[PDB]
Amino acid sequence: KLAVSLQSESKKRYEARKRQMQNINDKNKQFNEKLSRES
RNA sequence: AAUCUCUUUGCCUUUUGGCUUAGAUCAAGUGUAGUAUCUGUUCUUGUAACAAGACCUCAAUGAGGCUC
Repeated sequence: KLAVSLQSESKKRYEARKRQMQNINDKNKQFNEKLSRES
């Protein structure tokens, strides 16, 4: 149950971060978003 | 196999990896210095008589059969 809990929580964290990711180039827009966070 | 999803924060989670004469130039009837080879013609009599792969045994498989 400990192993299953770690696996399932890892899956949940991983998929939540994927859903956040899904909302000129990928790196260039990530840099522009970082600059918008900076301001 | 026991919950799942959205917003707002926190984390940045594929989130700019040196230097110098901003390295230099927006460009030249080029000059200069090396390393090679050539290119091309062109090719080597007739007629008659007479004569003639299968199977078996031993065994690294070849020798023998008035054999076919």
